[PDB]
Amino acid sequence: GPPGPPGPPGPPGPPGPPGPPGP
Amino acid sequence: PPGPPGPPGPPGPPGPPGPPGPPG
Amino acid sequence: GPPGPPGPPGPPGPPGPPGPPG
Repeated sequence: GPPGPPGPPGPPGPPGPPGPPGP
Repeated sequence: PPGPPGPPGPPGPPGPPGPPGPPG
Repeated sequence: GPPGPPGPPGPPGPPGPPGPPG
């Protein structure tokens, strides 16, 4: 038997870093 | 007959920085 | 048959939170 299909995409990455201080 | 599907892939990367905060 | 390979990476996560007040 041949290999199965690839699994599905993994989960989304975490939130990004906080933005910078305001003006 | 094909084997079973592979596992889920790795997590994606972190998102981009948030926006600047408000002026002081 | 053997198992398939791992899937691709997930999408990037969302933008982080706003920075602090200036």
